[PDB]
Amino acid sequence: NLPWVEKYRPETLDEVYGQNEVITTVRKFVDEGKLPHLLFYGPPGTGKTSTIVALAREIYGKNYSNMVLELNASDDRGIDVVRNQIKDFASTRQIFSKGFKLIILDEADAMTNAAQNALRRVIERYTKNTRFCVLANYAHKLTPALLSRCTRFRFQPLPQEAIERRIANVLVHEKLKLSPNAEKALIELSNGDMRRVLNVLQSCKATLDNPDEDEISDDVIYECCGAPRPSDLKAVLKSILEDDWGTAHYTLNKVRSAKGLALIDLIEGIVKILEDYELQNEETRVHLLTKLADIEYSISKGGNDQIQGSAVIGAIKASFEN
Amino acid sequence: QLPWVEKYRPQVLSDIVGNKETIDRLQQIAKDGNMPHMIISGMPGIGKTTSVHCLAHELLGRSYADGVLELNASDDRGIDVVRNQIKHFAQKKLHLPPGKHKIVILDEADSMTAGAQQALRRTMELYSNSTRFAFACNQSNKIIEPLQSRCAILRYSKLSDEDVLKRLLQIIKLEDVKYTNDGLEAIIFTAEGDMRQAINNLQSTVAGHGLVNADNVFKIVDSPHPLIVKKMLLASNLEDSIQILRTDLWKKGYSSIDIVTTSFRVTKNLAQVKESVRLEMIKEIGLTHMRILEGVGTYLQLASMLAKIHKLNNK
Amino acid sequence: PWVEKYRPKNLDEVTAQDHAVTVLKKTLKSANLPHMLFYGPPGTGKTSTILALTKELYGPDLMKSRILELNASDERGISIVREKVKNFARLTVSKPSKHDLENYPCPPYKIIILDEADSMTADAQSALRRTMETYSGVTRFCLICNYVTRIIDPLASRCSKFRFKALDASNAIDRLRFISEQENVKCDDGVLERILDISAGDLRRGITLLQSASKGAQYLGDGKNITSTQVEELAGVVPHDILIEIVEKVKSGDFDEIKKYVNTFMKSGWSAASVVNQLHEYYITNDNFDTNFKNQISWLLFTTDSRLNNGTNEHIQLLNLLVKISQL
Amino acid sequence: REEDKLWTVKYAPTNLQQVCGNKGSVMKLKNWLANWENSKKNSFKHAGKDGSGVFRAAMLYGPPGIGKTTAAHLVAQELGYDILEQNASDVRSKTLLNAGVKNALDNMSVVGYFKHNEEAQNLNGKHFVIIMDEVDGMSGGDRGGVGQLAQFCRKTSTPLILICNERNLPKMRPFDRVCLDIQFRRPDANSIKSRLMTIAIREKFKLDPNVIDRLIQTTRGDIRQVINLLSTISTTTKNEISKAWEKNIALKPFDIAHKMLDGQIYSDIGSRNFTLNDKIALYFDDFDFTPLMIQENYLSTRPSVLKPGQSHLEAVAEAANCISLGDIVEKKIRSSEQLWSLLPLHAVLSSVYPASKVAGHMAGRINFTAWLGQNSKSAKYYRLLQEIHYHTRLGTSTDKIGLRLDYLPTFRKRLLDPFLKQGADAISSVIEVMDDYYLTKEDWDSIMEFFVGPDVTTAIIKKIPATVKSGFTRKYNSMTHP
Amino acid sequence: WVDKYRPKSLNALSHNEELTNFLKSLSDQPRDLPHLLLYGPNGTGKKTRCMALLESIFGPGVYRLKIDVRQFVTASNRKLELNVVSSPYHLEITPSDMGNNDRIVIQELLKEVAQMERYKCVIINEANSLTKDAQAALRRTMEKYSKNIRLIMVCDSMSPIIAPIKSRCLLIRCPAPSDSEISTILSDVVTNERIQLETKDILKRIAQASNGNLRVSLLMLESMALNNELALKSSSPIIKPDWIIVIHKLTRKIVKERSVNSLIECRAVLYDLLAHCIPANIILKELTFSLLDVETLNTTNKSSIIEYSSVFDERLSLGNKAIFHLEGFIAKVMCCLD
Ligand SMILES: Nc1ncnc2c1ncn2[C@@H]1O[C@H](COP(=O)(O)OP(=O)(O)OP(O)(O)=S)[C@@H](O)[C@H]1O
Ligand SMILES: Nc1ncnc2c1ncn2[C@@H]1O[C@H](COP(=O)(O)OP(=O)(O)OP(O)(O)=S)[C@@H](O)[C@H]1O
Ligand SMILES: Nc1ncnc2c1ncn2[C@@H]1O[C@H](COP(=O)(O)OP(=O)(O)OP(O)(O)=S)[C@@H](O)[C@H]1O
Ligand SMILES: Nc1ncnc2c1ncn2[C@@H]1O[C@H](COP(=O)(O)OP(=O)(O)OP(O)(O)=S)[C@@H](O)[C@H]1O
Ligand SMILES: Nc1ncnc2c1ncn2[C@@H]1O[C@H](COP(=O)(O)OP(=O)(O)O)[C@@H](O)[C@H]1O
Ligand SMILES: [Mg+2]
Ligand SMILES: [Mg+2]
Ligand SMILES: [Mg+2]
Ligand SMILES: [Mg+2]
Repeated sequence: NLPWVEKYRPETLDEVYGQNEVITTVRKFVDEGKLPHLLFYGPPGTGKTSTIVALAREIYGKNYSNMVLELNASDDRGIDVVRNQIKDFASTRQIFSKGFKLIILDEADAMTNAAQNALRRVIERYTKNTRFCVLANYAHKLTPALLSRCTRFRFQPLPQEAIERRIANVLVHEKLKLSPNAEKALIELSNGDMRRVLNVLQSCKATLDNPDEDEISDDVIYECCGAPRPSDLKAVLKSILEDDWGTAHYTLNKVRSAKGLALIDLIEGIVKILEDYELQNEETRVHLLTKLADIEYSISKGGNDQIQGSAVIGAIKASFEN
Repeated sequence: QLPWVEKYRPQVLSDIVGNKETIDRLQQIAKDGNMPHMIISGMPGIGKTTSVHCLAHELLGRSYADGVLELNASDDRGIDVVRNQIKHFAQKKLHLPPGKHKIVILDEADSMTAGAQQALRRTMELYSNSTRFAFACNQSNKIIEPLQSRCAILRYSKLSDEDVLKRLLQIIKLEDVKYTNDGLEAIIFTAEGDMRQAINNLQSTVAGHGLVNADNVFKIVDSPHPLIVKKMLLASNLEDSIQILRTDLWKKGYSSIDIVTTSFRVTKNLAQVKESVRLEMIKEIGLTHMRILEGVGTYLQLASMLAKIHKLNNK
Repeated sequence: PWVEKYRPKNLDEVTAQDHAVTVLKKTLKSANLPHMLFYGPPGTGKTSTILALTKELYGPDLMKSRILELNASDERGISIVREKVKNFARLTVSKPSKHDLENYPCPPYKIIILDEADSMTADAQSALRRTMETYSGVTRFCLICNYVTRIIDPLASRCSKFRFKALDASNAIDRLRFISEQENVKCDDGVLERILDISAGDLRRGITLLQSASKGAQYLGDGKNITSTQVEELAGVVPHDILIEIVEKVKSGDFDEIKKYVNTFMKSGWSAASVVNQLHEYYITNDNFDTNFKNQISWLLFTTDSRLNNGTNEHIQLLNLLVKISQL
Repeated sequence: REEDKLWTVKYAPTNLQQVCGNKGSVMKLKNWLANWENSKKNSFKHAGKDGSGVFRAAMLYGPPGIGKTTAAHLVAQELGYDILEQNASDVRSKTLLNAGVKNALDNMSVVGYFKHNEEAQNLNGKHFVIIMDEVDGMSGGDRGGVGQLAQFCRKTSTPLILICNERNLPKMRPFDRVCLDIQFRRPDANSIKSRLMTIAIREKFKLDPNVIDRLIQTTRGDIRQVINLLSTISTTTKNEISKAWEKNIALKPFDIAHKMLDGQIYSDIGSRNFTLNDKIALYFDDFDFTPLMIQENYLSTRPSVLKPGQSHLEAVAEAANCISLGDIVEKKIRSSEQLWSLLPLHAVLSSVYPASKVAGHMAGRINFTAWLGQNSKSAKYYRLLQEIHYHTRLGTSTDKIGLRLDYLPTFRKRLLDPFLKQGADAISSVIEVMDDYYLTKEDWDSIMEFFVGPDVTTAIIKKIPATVKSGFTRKYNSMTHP
Repeated sequence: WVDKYRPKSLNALSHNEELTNFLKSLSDQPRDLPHLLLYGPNGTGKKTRCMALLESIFGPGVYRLKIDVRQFVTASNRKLELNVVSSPYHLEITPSDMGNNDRIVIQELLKEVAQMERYKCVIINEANSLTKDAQAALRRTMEKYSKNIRLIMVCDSMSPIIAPIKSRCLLIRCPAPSDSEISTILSDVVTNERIQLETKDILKRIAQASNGNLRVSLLMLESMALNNELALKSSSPIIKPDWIIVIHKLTRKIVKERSVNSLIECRAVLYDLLAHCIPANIILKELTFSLLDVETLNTTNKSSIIEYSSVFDERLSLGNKAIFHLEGFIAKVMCCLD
C-alpha cells in the first residue's frame, strides 16, 4: 500500500537514472575518502534526496540511523535548533565510530540570513569532525558565503530515456498496459519530473482498472492531472483568431469553465503554439510577447479573471493585423 | 585537501589587497596603539573579518590568547551572555603596553537582537580605558542608533578587477599552476568583486581540469557562457534570439535567475554598443529580474525581455 | 439560516455534483472505504455530502461518539495532532447499540473530517501522514481543500482524489426554485437567474442572498414580489440605471462633465469597484462596437484592474479609466 | 594615562557652562533639583512658580548623543548630592527592583557620609539621586520593569531622574503625568562649531570651516559622533593638507556625488576612460548614502549631455521617473534581506541613470541629503500624533489621521486663539476645554506644534509674554480632570 | 461642539430616513442579529450609526466606555501594547497600529472574548486595512463563534474585501448627505447655539464647500463662527484647513511657473507638508483634483495629468519614500504643462 513515489525509490546508487555525470563523480569521491560538504541543488522531482540517502547507506551500512542526521525545513528553526542541535551533533563524538558524521538538510533554501550565517559558521568551526550536505531547489536563495564553502552539484531534469526506462520498470512490477500515445503525453506533461509521473500513474491505476487490464488513453491522463488538451488549445486559438468577439469570448469561457483550466496554462500553451508560426512582421511577435507577459504577471497577483481573459483575447486579436 | 581560501588567508595587515586608505589607517592605528571602537561594514567577501583579525594580532603580539574575545554566530549572544561574560571580560585585569588594549570582536553584529545590542552601550562606554569593541557587519542599518553613535564607521568598497587580478597572480605564482589570460578574465568576470569566491573558483578549476581556461571556468561555475549570451543579446532578428534562448539555454536546464544574471553581467561589459542603450537594456533586464523573483519564472518572461531588448536596440 | 434548515442530509438531495456521489454510493456497501481527498471551489457541497455519508452510515446516536470534526479555526498545532488526533486515532471503537445495528450497518472504523486542508502546516500534515496510515484498520480520514498544491504529495497517494466541479447555471435553477417553494416566499419573474448570475459558482451565496433579501422585504409588510433591484442592491453591484448614465456621459462629453459626474458618483453614488466589471461586461457583450474599439476597451479595462488591485485610490483610477475610454 | 584614552572621554564636559546647546532644559532641570527640598517640605502640592513642585521624578529624553547623561550627572554632582546610577546592563526586573533599589529609596549614603560631612557645605550630601538610565532599553528579560519604575516615580523621597531616547513610545506610557518630562533637542550648529574649534585648537590642528559644517550636516547633530569622527584625523601623520582623509573615509558620499555628476564622464571620449562598470563600482563605495545624495542634488546642475531638442525640465522629469523606479526597487530589496543580488539593478535605476541623464557642471555646492532629518521629524511627529489620539479617542470617534487633517485647525481656534486677544483671564476656559478631552500642557504644545503653512504658531507662541505662559503652566498643575 | 450635538440614539438621527428606518427595523431582534458591514465615504455617520444601533439594542449605558491596553507577543520577544475601547456590552478594534500581527491579534483576541460568558459586539474600524490573511482569520472567527460574536465592520469603498466575508453579512451603504440635508443640520446647530445668521446662503455655501463631508462642514462652521464673533455675514471668507491652502498655493505655483528653480520650492513645500503628519495619497489627491480645476488648461493637459496621477498613485502604493514619487509626479506635470 506504500506509494509508488516511495515504493520505487532507489535504494542504492545504481538505481538513479539520468544523473551519471554526478554519480560517477560522487562514486570517485567516496572511493578516494575525500568527501567534502556537498550542495545538491536542482528542480524538484529529480532524485537529490534519494541519491544522498543511497550514498549515506552505501557508506555507513547498518550505522545509518546512528551516523546520519536528517533535518528538514523551517520546523520552528528560528535560531535555536541550528545553534543547539546541529552544533551538538557536530561536537558530540560517537562511541564506536571510525570516521565522520553526516548531517543532511533538505530544502534548506528557506532559511533566513541569520540562520544561514549560523549554519555557515558552524560548518566552518567543525569542518574536520563532520561533513555537511545541503539540498536546494534554487541556488540563488542561499548566502554566497555558504556556496563558497562546499562543492555544488546541479541536478538537470531527467531526459526522455530515463523516464521511459522507469515507465518500463513500473510496468514490469505492475499489471498495467499503456497506450503508445500515453507515454508521449506523459513525457510532454512531466517536464522531466519523475515524482509527478509516479503520482499520476498510481491515480490512473486506481481509478481506471476495473479488471486490472485496461488501456490508459490520453483522455484520462489529461483529465486527472488537470492539464490542457492540444486539440482544445488549437480550437480556442482558431476561434480567437478567425471568429468575432461574441463567439470567441463564449468559446473561451466555455472551455475555461467546462474543464476547469486556469488562465496561466492557457497563456503558456497559447504562446507555445504561437512560437512556431511563420508570421510576417516582427512587431507582431514583439507586441504579442510583451502583452502576454504583462497579462501573466498581472494574473500572478490574482485579478478579475474575466478581465484578463478579455485582455488576452484583445491582445491576440490586435497583434495579428500586420 | 585544504581550501585555498583558508591556506592563503592574509596573516599580516600588509598582505590584504584592496581598499588602500582604510588599510593605511588601520596600519597607523596598529603602529600607534590608540584604537577606538569601530564598526566595519561592507559587502560579503572583501576581507572584513580578516582585516580586524590581523589588526588585533598586530596590536596584541603575544597577548592575543588572553586579550581577545571573539563572538561569531555560532556562540550564544543573548541578554545573559552580554550582561555576564562580556562584562566580566571587560573588568578582567591585564598588564599591556601603554598603547595596547583588550579587544572584543563581534562578528555579524547585524544578527544580534536589539535587546542584546542595547545592554552593550554602558558596558563599552564605562570601560573605554581597557576595552575596545570591533563589530563586523554586512548591513550598518540593522545596528541601533546609540551603537552607531558610539563607534566609528569603516566602509569597505567592492574589490576592483586590478586588485583581484594581482591576488590571483600571486596565488598562481606561489602555487605553480598553468593558466591563460582568458581564464583569468573569466574568473574576474564570475567573481564580481568576491575575492573568496574567486579563489574558490580558481582552486576548483585547477583541481578539476588543471589548466585554467575560459571553457573550464565556465564549465565548473555551471553558468551560461557569456559568449552565447552576448550572441543572444545582439542578434539582428528577434526570431534568432528566441531560437538561441530556446534550444541552447532553456533546453539545457539553466535557471532563469542564472540566465538573467548572466545577461545583466554581459550587458554591463558590452563596450561595443553605446551608453544609453546599455543603460536601457540593463533597466529592462532588471525589470525582468524583478518579475522572475516575484514567483513567476516563465519562459514567456524571458521571451518578452528579449523582444523588448530587440525593439530597443532597433529603435 | 436556510443554508442550515435545508442543508443536504442525504446523498440524493445533492443534485449539482453527481459524478462523485454515485461511486461512494457504490462503495459504502464495502468496509474498505479509503481515505478521501476532496478538492473544489467553495460552496459546492463538500460538507453536505460528508455529513450525509456520515449520517447514512452511522446514525444519530453515534454522530458524536465516533465521528470527529476538526477545522482550521480550531487549534490544530503539532501538539494537537500528536496528542488529541493521535489518541482518537488509536482509541478502540465504541460498542453500537442494538437500535443502531437494526437500522445502520456499523463499520469497524471511525470517521474524522479535517476540512480546509489548504492552510495546514507542513509539519502537521507530515505528522498526520503516520497518524493516518498505521491506523487504517480502525480509522479513515477525508481531507477537504480548494487547491491541491497546498497539501504535500504523500498525503494524496493513499487518499483518492475527488474534484467537485463548479456547478453549472442550468442545474442550479431547480434547487433555487425548490427553496423558493418550501418557504412560501413570493418572488418576481426575472430574479432567480439574476441571483444565480450574481452568485455564479457559489450557490451558498445565492441562498443567503435570497434569504436576506426576502427577510428584508418582509419588514415592509407589502407582500409584493421581490424585484431584481432590491436583490442587486444588497450584493454591492452597481445598478443598471446609473451604469447607463455613466455610459451615456462617457459616449460623448467633455473632461469637466466627466470629472463632475465621477466626483458626484464617488461622493454619494455606490462606492464599489464593480463598475469596472459591469463596464467590461457591457462593452464586450454589446454588438454595436467595432473590433478596433474592443481591443482598446479590453486593454484599458485590464490596465485599470491591475492598477486598482494594488490598494490604490478608487476615485483617481476610475476618473482615469473614464477619460481614457472617452478619448477613444 | 594621557593618550591611550578616547576623545569623547578626555574632552567630556566638567561644568554646566561647557554643555553645548539645550540651555533651557539644563536650567529647568537644575532649578527643579534645587527646589526639590522645598517641594518635599510642601508635600509636593505647592507648585513653585513653575509647576515643577508637584513632580517627584524628572524624565530626560531626546536624540542619541546630545548630552542627556552628561547633563544629568553634572547637575547631580554640582549640588553636592550622591549619585546612584542604574543602566540597561543591569537586570532591572520586578523582584530585583523590589529588593535592590526599592530598599535604597529613603536611606542615606554611607559614601556621602564617610566622605565629607563635618563642614557646612550642603545638607543634602547624605541623600540620593537615583539615575535610571536607558529606560527605553528594558528588553523582554525585564518583566514588569516599566510598571515598577512608574510606581517608583511616586511614593519616593529622593530625586529620581529617568533617561531615555523616545519618550512618546507606547512602552513609556505609565510615565504620563507622574514625572516631569523635559525635552532635549538637537544642538544648534554654532555651539557644535565652537566646541569643535576648541577641540582643534587644543589638539594643534587647523580645519577648514566648510569641512566642519559638512561634518555637522553628515552627522545630523550628534556631538559624540563628530568627536569620534574628528579623532580620526590624528591618524593622518605620514603638511598643510588633509584633503585625502576628508574625501575618502569621512566625507565619501560628497566625493561620490561629485564624481558621478561630472558630465565629462558620460561624453563619448570619457565614456571609455571611465566605463559603466566603473560607475556601478563607484556606487558600491557607499550604497547607503549615494541614492539619497543623488535624489537630493540631481536637479541643481547645469547639463551638457542634453539631447538635440530636450530641455532641462524633460530630463529632470525622466530622472525623477527613474528615481521613483529605483525607490521601488530599494523597497523590494529592504523588504526581504535575502535579496542581496538586486543591488546592481538598484544601482543603475537610482544612481547611474539619473546622473547620466542630468550630468554636467555643478551650479552651487553639493549639499548633504535632507531626507534623513525629515524622516526622523516625521517619525517623531507620528509618535506625537498617536500619543495625542490616545487621549482624545474617548470623545472624538475618528481615525488617527482624521484628527490631524480636520480637528487641529479648530483646536487652534479654541485653545491658542483666545490667548492672543483675551489676555490672561481666559486660562480657565482653555483648561476646561482641554480637560473635556483629557489633554495636558505637553499635549497642548504637541497640538500647537504641527500647524504647517500660513498658520505657523511658533512665532505667535514666542510672541506672548513669559508671565502668561508661566501663569497658565503653574495654574494647570492644580486642577486635574482624570 | 461637533461632538456635543452628535445624535446618541436612533430617534435623534436626522439624516437618511430610510437607513434609520432600516436600523429601527433591525433593532427589534436583540437575540438574532446578523453580521453587518457598513461602507461609505468618510464623514457620513457610520460609526454614529453603529453606536446608536448598539444603544437601541442594549441599554443607554453603552456610551460610557473605557480604554484598556493589552500586550501581545509574536514568535520573537516583541511585546506590542494594543489599545482597545471596551464598553460593558461591546468593544472596538482598530487594526491601524499593527502591520504584521493582523492575523495574530484578531484570531486570538476574538478567541478570548467568546469564552468568559447574550452575544458581544466587536466593531472593526477601518476594515479595509486588513491583509487577506487577517480577513481569512476573521472569516474563521465568524464561522466558529456565531452565538457570541456579532461583527459590525465599518469601512469605505469595500473593494479589498474577500467574498467569504461579503457573502456572510448584511452589506449596508451610507451615501453622503445632500446639501439640502446638511443645511438643515447646520441650521439646528446654529439655532441651538444662538448664532446670528443674516441669511441662509451661508449654510448652502458651507455644504457646497465641504463636498458632502458632514463632520468637516460642522467643523468649518465652528471655525468660521469663532472668527466673525459668532456673527456670520454675507462677507464670508470660507475657512480652509492649514494644508489645503498650502496645496492650493502649490498648485498655483505649478500653473504659473514651470521650471526647475520652482521645482526646488515645490520639493521644499512637499518636505514641509510630509513631516507634519500628512499622508502621501491625500497630498496626491488634493493636488490632482486641484490641478484639474484650473481654467487655464485644456482637455489634453487634464487628460495627461490624470494619467500621470493614476500612474504615480500605483507607484506610491508600492514604495516607502513618498517624496520621491511626489517629486516625480510634479516633474511630469511641469513637463506636460510646458
Ligand atoms: N532519478 C530517479 N530515478 C528513479 N526514481 C526517481 C528518481 N528521482 C526521483 N524518483 C522518484 O521520486 C521520488 C522522490 O524523489 P526525491 O529524491 O525525493 O526528489 P528530490 O530530487 O529530492 O526533489 P524534492 O524531494 O521534490 S525537493 C523517489 O522516491 C522516487 O520514487
Ligand atoms: N583584500 C583581500 N586580499 C586578500 N585576500 C582576501 C581579501 N579579501 C578577502 N580575501 C580572502 O577571502 C577569504 C575570506 O574572506 P573573509 O574576510 O573571511 O570574508 P568577510 O570579509 O568576513 O565577509 P563575510 O564573513 O562573508 S560577511 C580570506 O581568508 C582571504 O583569503
Ligand atoms: N449541490 C447542492 N445542492 C444543494 N445545496 C447545496 C449544494 N451545494 C451546496 N449547497 C448549499 O450550500 C451549503 C454549503 O455547504 P458546504 O458543503 O460546506 O459547501 P462548501 O463547498 O464546503 O463551502 P466551503 O466550506 O467554503 S469549501 C450547503 O450547506 C447547502 O445549503
Ligand atoms: N553638549 C555636549 N557638549 C560636549 N560634548 C558633548 C555634549 N553632549 C554629548 N557630548 C559628548 O558625548 C559623550 C557622551 O554623551 P552622553 O550624554 O553620555 O550621550 P547620551 O545623551 O547619554 O545619549 P545615549 O545615552 O548614548 S542614547 C560625552 O562624554 C561628550 O564627549
Ligand atoms: N443624523 C445626524 N445628525 C447630525 N449629525 C450627524 C448625523 N449623523 C452623523 N453626524 C455627524 O457625523 C459625525 C461622526 O462622523 P463619523 O461617523 O465618525 O465619520 P465616518 O463616517 O468617516 O466614520 C458626528 O460628529 C456627527 O456630528
Ligand atoms: Mg527528496
Ligand atoms: Mg567574516
Ligand atoms: Mg464546508
Ligand atoms: Mg546615556
